[PDB]
This record gives sequence, C-alpha cells and structure tokens, in this order.
Amino acid sequence: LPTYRYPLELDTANNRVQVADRFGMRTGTWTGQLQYQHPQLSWRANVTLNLMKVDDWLVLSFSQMTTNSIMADGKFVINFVSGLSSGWQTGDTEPSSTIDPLSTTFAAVQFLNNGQRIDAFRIMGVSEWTDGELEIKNYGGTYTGHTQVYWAPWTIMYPCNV
Amino acid sequence: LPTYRYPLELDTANNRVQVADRFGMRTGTWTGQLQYQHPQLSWRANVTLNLMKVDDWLVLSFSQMTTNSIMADGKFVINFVSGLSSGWQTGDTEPSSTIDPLSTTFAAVQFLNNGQRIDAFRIMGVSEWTDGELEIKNYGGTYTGHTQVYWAPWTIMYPCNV
Amino acid sequence: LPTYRYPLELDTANNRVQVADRFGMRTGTWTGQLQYQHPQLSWRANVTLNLMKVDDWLVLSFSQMTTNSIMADGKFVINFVSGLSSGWQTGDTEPSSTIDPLSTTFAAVQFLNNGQRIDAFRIMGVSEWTDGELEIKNYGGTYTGHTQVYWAPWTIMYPCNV
Amino acid sequence: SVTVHSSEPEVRIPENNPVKLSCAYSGFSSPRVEWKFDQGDTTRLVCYNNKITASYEDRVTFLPTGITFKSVTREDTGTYTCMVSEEGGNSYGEVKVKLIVL
Amino acid sequence: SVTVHSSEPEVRIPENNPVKLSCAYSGFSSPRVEWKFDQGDTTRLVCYNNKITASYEDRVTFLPTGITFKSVTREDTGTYTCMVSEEGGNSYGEVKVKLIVL
Amino acid sequence: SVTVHSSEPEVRIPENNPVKLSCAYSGFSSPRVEWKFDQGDTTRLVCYNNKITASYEDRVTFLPTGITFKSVTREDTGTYTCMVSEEGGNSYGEVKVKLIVL
Repeated sequence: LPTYRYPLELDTANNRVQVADRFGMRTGTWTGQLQYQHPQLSWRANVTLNLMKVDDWLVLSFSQMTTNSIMADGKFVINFVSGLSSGWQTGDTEPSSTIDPLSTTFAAVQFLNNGQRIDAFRIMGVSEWTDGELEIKNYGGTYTGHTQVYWAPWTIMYPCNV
Repeated sequence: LPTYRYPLELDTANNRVQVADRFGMRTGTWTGQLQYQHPQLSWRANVTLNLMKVDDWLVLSFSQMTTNSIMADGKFVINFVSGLSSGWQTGDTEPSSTIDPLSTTFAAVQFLNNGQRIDAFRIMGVSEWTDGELEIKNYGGTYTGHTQVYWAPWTIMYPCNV
Repeated sequence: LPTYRYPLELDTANNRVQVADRFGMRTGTWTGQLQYQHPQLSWRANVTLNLMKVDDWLVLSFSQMTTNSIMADGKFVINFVSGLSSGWQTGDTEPSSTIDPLSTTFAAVQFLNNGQRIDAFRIMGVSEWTDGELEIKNYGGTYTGHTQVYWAPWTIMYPCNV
Repeated sequence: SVTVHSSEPEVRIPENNPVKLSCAYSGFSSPRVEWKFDQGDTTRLVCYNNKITASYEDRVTFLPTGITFKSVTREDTGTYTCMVSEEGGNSYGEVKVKLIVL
Repeated sequence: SVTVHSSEPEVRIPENNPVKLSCAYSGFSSPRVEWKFDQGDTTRLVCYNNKITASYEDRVTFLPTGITFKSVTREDTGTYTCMVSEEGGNSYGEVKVKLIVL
Repeated sequence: SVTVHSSEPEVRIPENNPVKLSCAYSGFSSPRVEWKFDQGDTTRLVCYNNKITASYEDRVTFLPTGITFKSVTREDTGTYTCMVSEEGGNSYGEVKVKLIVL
C-alpha cells in the first residue's frame, strides 16, 4: 500500500487518512539576547519569545519589554543557533523565501524621555535569515528624543516549512 | 481502503483524493454585542462581524463603527456562546494555543472630541478565549480626550483548528 | 488506487503520499502601474511588487517607494490582467471571498512637505477583486498637507485558492 | 442527510440526584458535539468540541450518547440544546432536552 | 511535458455572427484555463479560473474545448491568448487565436 | 522510541587532513539533520535541514551517515553536536562528536 508523510497521518483504528492536528499548531520558545544594531548605537536585551508553527507559517510572539534608546532606523537580530526549545532545530526557523520584506507589522511603542511617555509606532519588517540569524529591520515610524523605550506586546510571522 | 477526514477528501467520479477547496475558505458571521471593558468605563455596541476560516486560521473582519469614549487601555470581549451563523459552533472559534498575544494588529481610529476628528491608532492583541468568550486586549497607542471613537475597518486573525 | 491533486502528491520512488513543499511557497512578480484613485486626484506609479503563494494565502510584498501627493482617503488599484510573472495567471490572484476587508495592514509613510519629512501611518484594507483588478482602500490614518509621499516597505495578504 | 435526536426530550429528576441527557446522532463521518444551557435569558456553554467547560468540569461527563451529571440543583433547570456538526460544516443537527429539577 | 494548441490558429468571421475559438490541451492532471484579448495596446480578461468575466458574461460561454461567442463586431478583432496551467504551476501552456471580424 | 549515535564519539586527526564525523540514526519516518559546532563559548551552525551553511559550504559535505570535511585547521577543534528530528517534532535525538585537530 502507500505510506504517508507529515502533515499526513494514517489512523490505524479507523482507516483514516487525515491532516495532523499539530500542523496548525506547534509551540516553542527562543530564550536569548535580542540584538539591536545601528552604526552609531547597538545594544542587547535578554528576551524570551514564544514560537508557533501554524501550517506553513512561523509566528513570533513578543512580550512587553523595556529597552534602551533606539535610533530613527535600526535592525533587530535573533540568533536561533542557540536558545531554542526542546526538540526545536535552528533550521525550524528558516523562511521559505528570500523576498524582502517577507512580512511587515507595527509595534506600539512608548518613548520614555523625562517623566513623559510618548505613544508612537515602529514599523517592523522580516528581512533576512543567515545561518540561523533572523534580521528584523525597523524602517522607522514615529520618533522623538528619549532615554528608554517601552514596547507593548507584538507579533510577526513569516512563511516557513516543516 | 482508507476513508479520509476533512480537509482530505475523496472524489468518487475521478479517483481524486484532494484537499477540500473550502479548507482555505469557510464563511460565517457573529452578530452580537461588542463588550468594551475597563474598571472606570464599560460599554457595549451592537456589531455584526464576518468570520473566515482560512486553513488553520480564524479571521475576524470588523466593519467601520462609531463607539463611545474609550480609556487609554482596555479589553474587547466577544461572546461566541450566542450570535454565530447557521452551522457554526462556539467551539469553531477556539484558538489552537494559549500563547499571549496570539496576534497583534493595529486599528485606525479617529478620536471625536469637539467638532474635531483626531486620527490615532490602537494596537489590539488576541489574548484569551474562555468558554466561548474571546478577549482582545487594547494595549494602547496614540490617545487624546474624546467623547466618541470612529473606527475604520480592521482585521485580526489567530490560529485555530477544524 | 486513487490519484492525488495538488498540494497532495504521490512520490513514486517511495510510496510517499505527502503535501507539496511548494504549497507553502510559490514566488511571482507583478510589474505594472500602481493606480491611485480618488475623485479629486488620481495618479499612476510604475511599481514592481513580489508575490508569494503561502498555503491558501496570497502575500504582496511592497518595496519602498516615493509617490505624488495623496488625499486623506483614496484607493489603490492593481491590474493583474497584465504584468504577472511567467506561468502566473490573472486568476492566480483571485481572493477566496467577497468579504470587505479581507485583511487590513498599516503602511509607514513620510509626508514630504517642504524640506520636512513628517512621519505618519496609512491603513490599507484589501477591498475588492474585479476581473483581475485588485482594490486596496486607504481608509486614512494620520495626515498633513504635503507635495510627495515616501512609503516604507510593506506587506498585505488575503485568502486565495490553488 | 443526517440525524440528531433525544431518547427523552423531557426529563424530570429530583434535586441532588444524577442525570444523563441523551444525544443520539447518525450520518456523520467525523462529528463535533456541543451542549448549551438556556434558562430564560442566560445562555451557558456546557460542552464544546467533545470537551466540558471549566464551569461544568467538576460535575459533568461527556459521552457521544450524552452528558452525565453527578448532581443537579434548582439552578440546572431549563433547556439543554445539543448540536452535532460535521467537520467542514456541510451537515449539522440540533435537539433540545428540557430538564426539570424537582 | 504538456500540450496546448488551437485547431484554427487564424479565424475570419463576418460581423454579428457567432464564433468558437478552440483551445485544445493535454498532459494536465488538473488544469486551469485563462483567455485574454489583446488589441494593439489594451489587454482584456475574458475567461479566468474556468469562469467568464462580467464584461463578457452576456455573450461568451466557456468549455474545455474553447470559448463560444453569440455575436461579434469590429471591436472583437484581435488576438485571443489561451493559457492552460497545472495546479501548483509546475507545467503551463499558451496558444494565440487571431480573430478577424469582417 | 528512536536512536541517534556516533561510531567514533572522539576523533583526533592531524592538521590539513580530511575527516568524516559520523551520525548514525534509526526509527525515523522522515528525519531532519542538524550539525552545530561548540568551541568554548561560540556556537556555530554547520548543517541545517540536510543543507550546509554558507560559512562551511566550500569544505563540508553532508550525507545521512555524517559530515565529511576536505581539510581541518586548529580553529576546527571542539565538539560537533548532531541532532536528528522527526517531521512534526514528536521524536528527536542528539549525539556529540569531539574533534581534536593535531
């Protein structure tokens, strides 16, 4: 007879050929340092983000965070080489294309200057993946002078295969 | 011989076995009251949103609406227990995970104060689902004092299974 | 024995019945004129956008661009009838539903007025598709008087079938 | 195309006693069962996706045949709507089991 | 790997008469057919995803064999490109049927 | 449920010589192989998704049996972790091959 390949499954007790329930959901967590890169400023923040494999998509769920000041532009680097969950491979984070961007979102930000909290937005685009290193460009958005940045939770996803 | 299970189908007249075309599209409509919740202010607005099951995703399509004033923060509750389309179960709206947020979009809003319509943004995140009750946390975004809120159309989706 | 229809494939060398790897990724490029439409202003800009078929989704990847002035609203028309990549059909861009909006995303923009580069946002909602003509409504967002518009890269996707 | 019915469309049971509300169904390839409680105005989720709600977890048990309660109070009186739906929602059925706690 | 061709690559028909433009194809597991009209500069969609456009509904009828018009005019003169593509776009074919309204 | 092991858990080879680090595995329906290099603090990606990294492309060759190097320098000394995972990540295995360049 034929066989089957994930997401395809053969149910024995039923003569059921179906699609794996886990295809639409596969949890994970990268625990590492979020690298902010710009030529005149660079810093790194300890973050622990959640991951979800949903069909042929990879979702990154950012939790609220407080970081150092950021420039008008910027890059965010995530080194998947180390930090992933149990059973998760660095290859499990590879995008299915080289198209730039692969997806763009906005982050709700607060530019903490003096005692002031400035509500502003920050556009984020999933740009590159190089030997386990994902590169999220921050094309810009709204900007004012500040000493720190408070980020509200946010999500980015991009196409991927398993 | 194996029977198949939705989405995997079997065409009799062709010896087919194809992924259903409806897997990538299943329409519905929840007609109810959009609950805005905050400790110092709470209101409810009659809304009728469209639903689309796209693979292992559930999309909610909000139409333009005018609501009462909202606080800097807030919660939006959708009670799926009642109001869904014909053939739609409250279980059909259950997310595939508990990760917070699942997804976070932005809503273009106009804070209606005096005669003024002040353009602003509201970051909305999919956070909880409790016995048919979906909770969309409005983390914040640009804000001013207003007596009303005009919301431009918007979309949020989150992972789900059928 | 039954046949298999895309994305379902039968691997001969193996007796492997799987889901195509290209299902989660199918590249293309539309090269044409981005039509901006409003009753008091309409213009057209030569753009070349990337396309990606990801499962039952169609993603459009906009590159950074500088355009003429835009009104507070307006819509963007994409005529898929001509301009698509090799092996791409105008029907390959048809959405799986008529629901409006199918999806909404924010676009980060700079309102180039005098020497000033004013940061703002634009809400983009996938509205209609009529005999190959995709319609993206810019419901609005923040706005000021300007003579030109710099758009940062952006992504919109909507449900579709193949 | 399919069938969804109850053995006892009306059930009268004494206070603090067990009770099974029977949902009989046929014609489904792979079905999904849902139980909702209606008492005047308030609608309550009991069972969804062959799984019992948190608010009913401690005393209700699901079976394809129906929902078995450990005990019932004056509170539990009312209509219990059982909906069975085929995956992909091409076919679906309903049945109401009136429960009267004595 | 596949074949897409026309019986009559050139078709001359008198004004206000019916016409069938034939699209013959083979080698496809599950094909998708598209018909586009080119007259100098203007490109027009006639048939997409085995379905006729709004602007051609009232007078054109699709069949795997080809597209049947009820009537034609001086307007309808030009090239009619028929594209057949395999689902998943691994194989695809083209054919042009020149139509000359007399 | 599955097995992932090495024939030579410790490998000592002279400078500028070829070397194969062997990854033996069984029990997988459709497996995915990954090779990571650890030298004190720095972790380096060599092989991912049955494909060699750009930084190792010119000298390393992948086989299910293991990774074959053309040459090795003092830099290459350290632990080489081989991870094999089943599609859908229900089963997975690890193995470390210490490499000592002499």
